[PDB]
Amino acid sequence: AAPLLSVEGLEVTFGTDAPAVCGVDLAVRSGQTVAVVGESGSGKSTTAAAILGLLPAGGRITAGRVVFDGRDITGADAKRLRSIRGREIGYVPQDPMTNLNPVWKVGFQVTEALRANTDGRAARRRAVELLAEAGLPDPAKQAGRYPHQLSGGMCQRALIAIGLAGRPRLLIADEPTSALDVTVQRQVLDHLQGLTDELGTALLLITHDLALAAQRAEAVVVVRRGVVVESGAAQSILQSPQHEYTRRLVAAAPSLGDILVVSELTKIYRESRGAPWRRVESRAVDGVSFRLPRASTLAIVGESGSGKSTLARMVLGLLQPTSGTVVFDGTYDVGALARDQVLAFRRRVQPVFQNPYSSLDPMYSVFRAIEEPLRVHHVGDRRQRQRAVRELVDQVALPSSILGRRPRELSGGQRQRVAIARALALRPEVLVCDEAVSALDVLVQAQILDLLADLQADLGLTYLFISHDLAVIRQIADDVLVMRAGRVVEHASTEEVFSRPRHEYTRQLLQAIPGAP
Amino acid sequence: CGGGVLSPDVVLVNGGEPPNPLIPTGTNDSNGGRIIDRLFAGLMSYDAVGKPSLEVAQSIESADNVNYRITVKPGWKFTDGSPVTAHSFVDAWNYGALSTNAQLQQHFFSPIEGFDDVAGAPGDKSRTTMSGLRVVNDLEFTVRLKAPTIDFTLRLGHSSFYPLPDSAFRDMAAFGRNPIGNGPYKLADGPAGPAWEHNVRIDLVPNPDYHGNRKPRNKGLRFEFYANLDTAYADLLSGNLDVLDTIPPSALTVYQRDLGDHATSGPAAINQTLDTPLRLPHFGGEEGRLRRLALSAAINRPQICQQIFAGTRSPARDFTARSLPGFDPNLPGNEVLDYDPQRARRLWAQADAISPWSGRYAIAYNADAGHRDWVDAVANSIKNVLGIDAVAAPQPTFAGFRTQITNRAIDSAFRAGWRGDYPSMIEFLAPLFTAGAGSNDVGYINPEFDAALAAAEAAPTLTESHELVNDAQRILFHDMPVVPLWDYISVVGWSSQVSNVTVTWNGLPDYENIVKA
Amino acid sequence: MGWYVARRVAVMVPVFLGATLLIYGMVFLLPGDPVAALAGDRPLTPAVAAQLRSHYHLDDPFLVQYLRYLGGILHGDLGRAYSGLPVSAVLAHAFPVTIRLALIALAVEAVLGIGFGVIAGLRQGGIFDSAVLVTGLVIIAIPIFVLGFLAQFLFGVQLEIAPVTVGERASVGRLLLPGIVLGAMSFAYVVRLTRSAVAANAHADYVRTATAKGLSRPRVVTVHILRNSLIPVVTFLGADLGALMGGAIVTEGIFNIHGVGGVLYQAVTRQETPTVVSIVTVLVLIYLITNLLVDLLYAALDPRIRYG
Amino acid sequence: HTGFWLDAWRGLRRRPKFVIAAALILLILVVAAFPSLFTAADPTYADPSQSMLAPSAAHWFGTDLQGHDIYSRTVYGARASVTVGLGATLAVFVVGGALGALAGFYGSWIDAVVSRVTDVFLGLPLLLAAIVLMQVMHHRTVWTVIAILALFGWPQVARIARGAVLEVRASDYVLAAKALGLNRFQILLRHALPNAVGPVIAVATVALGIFIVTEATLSYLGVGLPTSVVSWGGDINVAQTRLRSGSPILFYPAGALAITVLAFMMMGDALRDALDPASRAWRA
Repeated sequence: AAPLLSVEGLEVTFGTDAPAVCGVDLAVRSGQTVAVVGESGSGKSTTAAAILGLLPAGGRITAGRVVFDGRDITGADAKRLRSIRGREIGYVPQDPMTNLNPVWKVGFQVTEALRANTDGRAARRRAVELLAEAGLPDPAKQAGRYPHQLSGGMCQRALIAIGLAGRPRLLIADEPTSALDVTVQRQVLDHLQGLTDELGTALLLITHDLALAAQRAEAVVVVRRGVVVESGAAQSILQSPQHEYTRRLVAAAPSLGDILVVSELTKIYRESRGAPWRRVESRAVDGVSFRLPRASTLAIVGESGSGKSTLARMVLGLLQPTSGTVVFDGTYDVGALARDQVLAFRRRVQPVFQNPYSSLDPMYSVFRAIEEPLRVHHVGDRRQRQRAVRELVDQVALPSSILGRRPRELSGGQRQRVAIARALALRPEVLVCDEAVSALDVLVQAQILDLLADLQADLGLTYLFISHDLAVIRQIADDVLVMRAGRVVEHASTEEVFSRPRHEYTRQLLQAIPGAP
Repeated sequence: CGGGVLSPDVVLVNGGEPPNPLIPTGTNDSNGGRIIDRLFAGLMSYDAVGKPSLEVAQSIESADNVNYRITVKPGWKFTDGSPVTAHSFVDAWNYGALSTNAQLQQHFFSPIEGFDDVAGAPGDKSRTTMSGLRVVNDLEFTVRLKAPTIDFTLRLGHSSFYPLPDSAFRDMAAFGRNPIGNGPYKLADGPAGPAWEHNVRIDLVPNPDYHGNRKPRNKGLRFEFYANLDTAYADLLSGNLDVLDTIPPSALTVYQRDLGDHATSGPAAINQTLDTPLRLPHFGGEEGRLRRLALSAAINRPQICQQIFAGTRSPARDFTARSLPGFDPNLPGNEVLDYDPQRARRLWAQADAISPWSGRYAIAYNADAGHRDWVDAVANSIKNVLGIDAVAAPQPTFAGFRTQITNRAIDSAFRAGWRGDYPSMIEFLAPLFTAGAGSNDVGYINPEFDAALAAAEAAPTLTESHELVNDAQRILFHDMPVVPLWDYISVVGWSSQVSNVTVTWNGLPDYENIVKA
Repeated sequence: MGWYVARRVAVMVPVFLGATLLIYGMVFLLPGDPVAALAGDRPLTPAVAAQLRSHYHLDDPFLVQYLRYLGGILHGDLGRAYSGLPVSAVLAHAFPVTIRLALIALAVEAVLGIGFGVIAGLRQGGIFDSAVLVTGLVIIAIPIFVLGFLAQFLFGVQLEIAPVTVGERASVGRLLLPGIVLGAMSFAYVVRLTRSAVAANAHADYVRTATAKGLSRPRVVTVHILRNSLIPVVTFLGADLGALMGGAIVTEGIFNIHGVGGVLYQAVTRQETPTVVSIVTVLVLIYLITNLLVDLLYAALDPRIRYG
Repeated sequence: HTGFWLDAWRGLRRRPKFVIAAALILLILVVAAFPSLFTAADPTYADPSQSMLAPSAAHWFGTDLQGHDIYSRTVYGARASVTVGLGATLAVFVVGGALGALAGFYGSWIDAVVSRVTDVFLGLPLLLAAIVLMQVMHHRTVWTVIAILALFGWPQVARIARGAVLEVRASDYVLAAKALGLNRFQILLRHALPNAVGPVIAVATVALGIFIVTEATLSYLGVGLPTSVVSWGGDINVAQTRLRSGSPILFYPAGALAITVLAFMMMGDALRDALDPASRAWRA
């Protein structure tokens, strides 16, 4: 009775603007897992910092209460909160890179999280014991490394070990495995859900996708713009959602002749690591060769550190290879492109880059940013250009009044719409989506993905979709190409990769998506 | 810990550029005559107080004060190994006293009973040797003056009666570039430099062939040719000088403050007065004498000496100076000079019975070295106190101002200072107030005064002549030829290492015994 | 580290050579006859235009005399001063006092700047914060010699509580005020920089996740904020010692301190070039050595740039 | 919705520091341009009689030793100091910005050369180097002062400009611009000068006051401007002997010199806070 952490009524406000988190409600049952779900800007992480008292410069509670075992912890009062922080409530941050003090020898940052100790003898060895129970490959050797020498997925294990240091009764893991890549997120979560059955910790976790929080957690709490939209069991919400917003969040989640003929593309790197007479080579891409038909979609899939962005840049002319050829269309050999063929080939292949917040020239209106390829290539006199831009802005949603704005006052999806409409200006025969939709919210993600599919169907385009995961690719792509450490692993149709894989690296890449098994 | 401004080991007294060849009888300025008193040594010497004592001579006998017989010590020598003898003195005097050579100090040889022959006119100049100076043998000779002159035995230490070697009477034009003399010091002449830089410096090191009264107690001097004394004061403050010898006027109100008992002072033998050349109208006879006594009654001297000079002068109690041996400060009858507006106004009212006034009253003066302040002050305090209208009227050029009075007393009443040469009061009285003895620019004629001075000279002892001079000075108050303003006071500042400086009798330090440590 | 020093030192040799060659070019490469300019103010006679030709070797190509100049400077042969003494002796005898002055300047700079900057950074938006920022902005504007004249006047001439002339009596109590005058310019920069650094660093993410594990407030502050913030302060301290070398000159010239700044002020005002070029060469070498040491310290403090 | 150069013209207008700095700089520029408006007297006529007068109706700022009334001489000095500082700042801006931008955007065998030369020049502090180089100059006019200051002032501006352009070059618009043509120079101009000409402007408008201060303290020692041009720091050189006696004549030129430098520093600071707040953590 009277469970841990009844958060009824929180009303955080960020400095006299408007309640950034209106009335919420949740309660953790001291042994159960509760996951909060919602897009960005929904005030989930905020109400994960309002409980701990870690609100940034502005915020402050303005209503409601937060109990814990029966004692109100809304009293910031860092003399009573000092007996709850760490000793009965853990915490796990979101960003793995920038959450460890970068000058302090992570084996020493772990050893003060358990401050209750002998201060010099039980500390330095119990800390390595903790690092071992976390999961690092060899702890005693990596308890002596700064946090810039550890991998992305090792800093997160170190942060988990720091979290469950004083044996808390409630972990508040806040979107932990979101910067990590799949097949690492899955292992980290499988270990975090084992470190809880031994302890009994409660693990309220913040996330942003149902399909995950439906196979990990026990209760689900959906949030829209700082309002608790729906609440209840996991299965009952995934199979039968009642409120229309949850239905829209479910129906848009991932659950369900040749022009360009590469041959033996290789890219080596004459690396430098210290001693000048010692330079090692790091083969980034090698032995890649495929064929892409017309009016189809090929999709390259690989983890971080597989050499797919290098492949993209070497395909669209911005990088010199080391071997092989990338002959295009039969004549436009991209390896050694002649003088005139530069601008003969720049209007038949066009890229779409990774993140939209840093690819739009902050000092250009969204008209002088769309008409730029239309200016460089000497087309349209002066007003036929305005006609062309006004007709281009129409093929994406982009209301016809958006012209004249600035990239600093546009949305997250509107920037990617603008970049697509720019790349599509001068009739490109081929687009190259370089992880185009990967930094967007799930709804706008599905929206612009459907937009791309529609454009392909109505213009006869050809895509070279690059993506780091395999769940957002079943709908659009037609052929798949898996990569590992540079090499190609498997290359077949969608079904022959989504039904019956034939390599032990693709299988344990399929099962790693938030699917049922 | 420590510090320092590490300095050479000689002494760096400031000096100036002597504008003449370094010959005894050829210099008349205390700027290049301070460098020639260290190279030679005469028949007598003066200690700091100003008392004569035999240096080179051995017996100076005179039973009538007209005939002198001088016997010289044997064991002397010049810095070139040439023996000193009576020939050196006799030849030096016969050379310097000759009008053909056109020699500066010639006038000093007036009382030798042979001067009128060789300096009057070239009609009896077939002889170029005086008839007083005999020679008995190489170690004694005989002088014969004109009239009994008890003051002669005091001037034998003057810088003009010095002996010259044998290699100088034949190549005298070279004796102005490398002089040679038996004095305490001697020109360095090291291979490093010429030992006379010509507007940079002069070096001097002790002569190891000297046995006299002025034994050097330091390692040598280095006269640093300066100008614009404020620069030398800065040089002294920043540890680059050792004896300043004069505090610049812009710094004698704080010198004691930022020197701190590293600065002393003492009376000099230089006076100052102002006068009305008696050829100007309305100043002859009784009325003019009464006007001059009034003007003496109408200048407040302590106020000026305190306001302008800030204590580097001294109110004038008589017509001589203070440092003179045998000075009578509280002279019975010294009342005539005063600041008594009662007497001043009543005397003006008594004296205008011959004429009320003529017109303007100008004060003409050289205006390059600096006199504006005290001249304006005396003009103001002389005006509007007795009902007159005096003002200044400068002449910017030294030669111009000197020629304006060597124009034989035209107009524009002017100032006059008379620096003494050797310490006797008669040297201050006679060369100024005598029937026709040169500098008598006030037209004052008195046979009574001349007879009084004659009787003072024809005295058996020196104290009797002191008293006779006091009475002959009392006789001067009844006429007041010039009006005397104030005697000098000199200031000397040393730095931190020289230790035994004193101001001798003419303002200059005692360079021979400034021990540096 | 071991493969970072061998690279921070290799990037130092050409700097040394280029600086020395530039100084020795700006002289001897320009006015036709250089012996005219090396004469200062004293008159030139064939006996002075030959004492320095034998010491500078102005008869042969530029390479050999530049090499000989460097070798002479290194063997301890800096020339001959005005008063006939070797410049090396004067420098060796006058360095103690200028060190005793620079220590006071750097002490006030470091201690006061760091203290006030931390106190103003750990509470932003406050009246104290705004006051200290505006006061630093004002203090920066006043030149060194103007501030020296103002302090001299106000504290020594009007009410005598300080010495107007520190002449060879240079106890710390008498050297305190010139040190403050010398170091205010740098104290302002330091307090501003460390204020901004601490204010921008007290909001990082590691600070939040460190206070989220029960660490006390003084411990969080000291470790996690006053390490990452205080590194750039020591870098700037090195650079500003470099810039203070030449600010010491005027404050030893107007106070009559018998330091190396006093020696250089004399030689500069009284137009004595041969004893200026040598002192400045020595100062440049000292500057470069201090910069190299500060770079090693910086590498020792921030393990990210110490990547080898 | 308005050119990043017009939107800030409205975010700065409402800042009191910027307003005060603008008013002061306007007045200083006017008094430097047209001195003959503010006075009628002559700044070099030396009446010898009235030598140390006091403030009065005829002479507002008294009179100095040789009779020059300090009010007149306190204006044409402003002219000289302002023209020196402004010329030097313009030259250093152009040259340093150009070299740093070329070094940052292009890279190989250009960054090496430029960085080596910049590290060579950064070893000689400004004051000491100018003092050494001003000893062998006989013709000493204003233009040679400008030259000596600009020759040694550029390294810092070059460093800042190179840093800014290098940070810009690591963005995706300067890659999407070469993904359609735009040879490496047109892209340089069009996309990297606008996005990086801010920090350069800030550091230049601070180096302006720095150069004014250096010129003043160089003319005070004697190796600065000649004595035929009337100037602060050279009207302070002669008025320091009558300071130790208790006469505040020195503070009339110094009080006006220590005010233009403030008018420039507190403007560079507002410009820095408006166009480059970010780097106030680690530079300054």
